[PDB]
Amino acid sequence: IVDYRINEEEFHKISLLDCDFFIRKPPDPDNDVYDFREMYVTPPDTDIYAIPRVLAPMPQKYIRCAMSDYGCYNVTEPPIDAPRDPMYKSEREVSKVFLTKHYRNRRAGDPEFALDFEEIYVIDSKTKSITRAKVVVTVPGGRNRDRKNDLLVIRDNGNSFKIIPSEERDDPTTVIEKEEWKKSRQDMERHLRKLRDFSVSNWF
Amino acid sequence: MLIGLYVLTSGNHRGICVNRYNPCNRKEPFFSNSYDAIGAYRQKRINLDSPLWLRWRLDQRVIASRETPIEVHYESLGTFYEIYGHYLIVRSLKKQILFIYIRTTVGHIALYREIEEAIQGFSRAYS
Amino acid sequence: KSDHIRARQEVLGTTIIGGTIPNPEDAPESFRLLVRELRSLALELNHFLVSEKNFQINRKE
Amino acid sequence: PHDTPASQLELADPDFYKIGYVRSFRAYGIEFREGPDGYGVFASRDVEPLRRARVIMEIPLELMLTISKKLPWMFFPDIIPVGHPIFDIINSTNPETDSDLRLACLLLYAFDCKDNFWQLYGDFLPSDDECTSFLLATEEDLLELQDEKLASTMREQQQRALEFWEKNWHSAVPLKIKRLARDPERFIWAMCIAQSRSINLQMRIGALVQDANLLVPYADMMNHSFQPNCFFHWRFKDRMLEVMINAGQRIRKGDEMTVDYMAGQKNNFFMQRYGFSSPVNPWDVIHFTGDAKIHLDTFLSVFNISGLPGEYYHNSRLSNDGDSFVDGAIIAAARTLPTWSDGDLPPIPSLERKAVKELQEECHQMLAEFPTTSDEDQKILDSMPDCRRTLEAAIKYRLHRKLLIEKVIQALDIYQDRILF
Amino acid sequence: FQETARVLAKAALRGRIDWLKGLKENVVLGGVIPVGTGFKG
Amino acid sequence: LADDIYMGPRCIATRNQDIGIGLVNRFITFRAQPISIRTPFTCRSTSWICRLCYGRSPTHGDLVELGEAVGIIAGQSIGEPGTQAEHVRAPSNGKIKFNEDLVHPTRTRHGHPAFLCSIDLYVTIESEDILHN
Amino acid sequence: NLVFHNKAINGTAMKRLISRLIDHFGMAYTSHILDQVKTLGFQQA
Amino acid sequence: RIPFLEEQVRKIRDGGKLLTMDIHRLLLNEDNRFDFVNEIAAEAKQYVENNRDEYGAKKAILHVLSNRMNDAGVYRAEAYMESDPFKPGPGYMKDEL
RNA sequence: GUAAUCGCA
DNA sequence: ACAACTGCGATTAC
DNA sequence: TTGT
Repeated sequence: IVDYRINEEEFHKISLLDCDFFIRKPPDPDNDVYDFREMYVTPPDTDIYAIPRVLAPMPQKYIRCAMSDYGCYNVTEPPIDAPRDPMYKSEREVSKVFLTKHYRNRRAGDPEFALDFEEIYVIDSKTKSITRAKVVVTVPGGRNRDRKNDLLVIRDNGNSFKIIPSEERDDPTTVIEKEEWKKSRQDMERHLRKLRDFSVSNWF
Repeated sequence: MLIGLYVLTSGNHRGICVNRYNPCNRKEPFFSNSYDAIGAYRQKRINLDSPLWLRWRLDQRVIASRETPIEVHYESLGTFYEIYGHYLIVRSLKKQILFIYIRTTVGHIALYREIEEAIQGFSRAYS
Repeated sequence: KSDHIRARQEVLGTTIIGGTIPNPEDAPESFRLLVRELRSLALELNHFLVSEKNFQINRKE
Repeated sequence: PHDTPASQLELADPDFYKIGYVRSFRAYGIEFREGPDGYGVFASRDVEPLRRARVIMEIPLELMLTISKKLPWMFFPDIIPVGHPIFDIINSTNPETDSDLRLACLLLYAFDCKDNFWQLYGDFLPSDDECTSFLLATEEDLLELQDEKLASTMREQQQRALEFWEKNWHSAVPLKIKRLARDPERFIWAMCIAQSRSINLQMRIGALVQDANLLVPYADMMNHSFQPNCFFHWRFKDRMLEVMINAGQRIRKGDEMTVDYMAGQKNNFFMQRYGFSSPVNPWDVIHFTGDAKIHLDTFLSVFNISGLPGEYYHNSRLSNDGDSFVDGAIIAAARTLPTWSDGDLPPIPSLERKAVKELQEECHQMLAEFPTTSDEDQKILDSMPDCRRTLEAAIKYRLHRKLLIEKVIQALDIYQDRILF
Repeated sequence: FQETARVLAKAALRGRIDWLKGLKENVVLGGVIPVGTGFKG
Repeated sequence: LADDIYMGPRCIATRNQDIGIGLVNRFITFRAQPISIRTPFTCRSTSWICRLCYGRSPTHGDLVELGEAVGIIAGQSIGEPGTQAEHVRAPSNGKIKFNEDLVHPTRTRHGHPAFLCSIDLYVTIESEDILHN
Repeated sequence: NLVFHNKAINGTAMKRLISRLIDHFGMAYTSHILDQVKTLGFQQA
Repeated sequence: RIPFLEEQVRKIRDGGKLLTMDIHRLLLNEDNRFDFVNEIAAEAKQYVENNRDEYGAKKAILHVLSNRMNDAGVYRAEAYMESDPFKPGPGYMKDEL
């Protein structure tokens, strides 16, 4: 606990499921400049500030980043105790926030604008920690690869980051069918294992 | 009627039943309106259990599990595609929900449309 | 519809003419039978309704 | 194009109706038209005299802010979560005298509370400049009021508001409270909205029947009248507030739907709570210390007033048109004028003439007491087309009181004339 | 309902008076039952 | 309800209020202490009851209106419905390996010999590819 | 405002949905909703 | 506005569900339904006593309900009575399955 | 009008 | 001493 | 009969 109440007007307020993250914002025309020198984490809608867990080397200079949100929608069924009581309740339930630095700190309105997928900072509400993501560049070109053709694939609950070309992508139907087929194969093998003839058998 | 409703809302073959080989080595129909999908089903273009994509107008009323996106595609220009289990939510750099597409069958949309149209016809006939 | 002879007789006339059917106030033939039976068994039974206005007892036969 | 009170104004924004509509608010037969004074409700259909009331508005409970009157503070539109210090602020108030403070705090929290109808409805609420309440008034307006009692009461209410803001909204208060009313002007405006648009009705939800103070949207856009066309009824089954036209009354297209606030109060209470004044108020009281007494029966006869002292109306059926001098002003006069009734003794013309001349002298004295005249007030009013709403309300109150005194004089003169027939 | 003759003889010897505040009492008498529409309020 | 429920200064529900599923959920969430409710037991008469003592009507979902006969209804609602050693199995084919010194010999009720177990033991089903415990 | 269901509907789910519809829209709308549901069910069966 | 809701509203109006909707609307404004039933019965009795020959194919109770609905701002046919314009001829009656 | 006997759901 | 499902329909026998 |  810092024990002093900061002025949240000069900070970036990022809301999470169980936490609120504050990052100092330098004066800028477009609110996309972040200062990672001063940062605080608070309980949900609480004015008791604290120091977050810095688990990775944080940038010590002003950088222009793009915020994103990661989570799952919780569509519940609230009890109906009134005539016009709502039939459903939908919540975004953000879990991880991704900060993607702009290439060369360029503005969004510039003629050449690209996102630097090599410097990703994630924020976790469960662990109350901010760390730097580990990406696996696989696009040919090394460090001279053009940033106008890049695709960042995020899987495994925000733990796997890969940079692949834009043309080499899979449609949503493909990945959905892949995961469904994998789960179905695993469950079918689990079900058929208990049969006394599973040993002398063949999956066709 | 219970049997009919169960056949409507049962679902589709999802895993090994729908495909013989893993799609790793390698759904299709896209309908803007529910009326188009129902007309295609009446014209026998798509089967009852055949999967399809239906565009929704920013409602997010589909009940589903609390599961993170299985895969997220983020391009340089700022638009990131979030692929979920049963729906696709395209967004832009401004954190604006551009498009939402639900992955379902003609049975669920038929049940939803018939209930909604019953309510709306009651409300209209009242006046 | 079951037992009230007078009311039933009047029901056909009121339906053919079209007038409203009044509510019967007399006891049905089943109750009257009971009274007769019980009084054959030397037991009395009287309705004896009392008016709340003037506190008078009126027997219904 | 027939000239109607609705035609002179302009139609309101479509959005104003729409936000309510998507939330189940329903309006039948009425139109919302905006104007220089503010929003108002007008008819759009010809309604013949009906056997029973007709519902023009159906307002759900989920769009309203309601606080119970008695000590257990029950928020049936429960937007305040448990443990929030806004409830600690609300509860730390006297139950009987101060009720606008709790409504103001609830309105501020509703403005803060997300996915709330009041967040969108506040844009259509009158701003600090558009508001006509005397809480948002300068000392110049209170001095122009020319009434020491009313100015003192309004200054005391403003002081109470400032003291409450300074006590509850201190520096050590949490940020969730501080963001509600960062400046005291916001809290004063919230109190103004609460006082000027409060409804006191008895409501039944489930099995509990209680009386409460509610802030109901789309029902505060109806103007005030002493001969109302509608009233606020409550429906417990659908849990909605319904505005119903009075039965047996004929409403034509273009008429303005009106409801009555504080039936039986003087212009002082109206000017205090809603910042409004009416020249035809039938409940105005003029303190006359003259020993003279007019005859009440002959007065009501010559002015064709019929009914008990608790219900006075002009019998226009006996009136046969003609006399339109009769209105709420003469009714309030007959109520306030000193009167004598002794069985069936007939009045004496000489005694009544002496009485009316003494009353006219006292009225001329009271009129000379104010350092202004009706013509000067009217000229000052027309000289300033655009000005502070509070100053306009003050000069209108002065003009209304002066016109009431003048009409009392004229009514006494007409009585003196017509008594000798 | 079970022992008609016994309760009848007992009420006859006592001289009991029954006020028709029940349903079957008005049913036997053939009158309006004080339930629902028969309840005057 | 017959008494107010208080969680600190705030009152969750006052007297003469009809409990609902939302109120019950709030009570079980806030871990409410014994709650005073109205019931046909606490009524002041045996020939008749009142709306508050009975509560919500089963038909529509509001207070019972005056003139309703709840006695007959209860009788019918009670009469009409009046008409109406786990065995562990081998997960796969294989050999069983366990320490016999911990188990005590005994005779089963089926006349078969067996090992009595009284302490947590781990047995391994040794199969072609996997081990099960 | 109604939810969209992507799961199998059974007797208990139908009873829950009918109870919720009776609570929200009332019995009047629920009657027509149930008639339309019966028609669609018979058609699909 | 849904595009393909003409026949549904037509069938709702023709069948008589309007009567059920009006009954629900009139019961949503009454504490005790039994007193409402008694009031409707008394009003229908007065209507019958006023004009006997008027009724016989038109129901007085439906007439009372239609008058109460029309006095509330909702247009309803008198006694909810409608005739089939597509009738073939006299003596021909529709068969409602 | 009462019994006996069977059936019905 | 007392009571032990609700009604309906058919026949023959008095 | 079965139990009251």
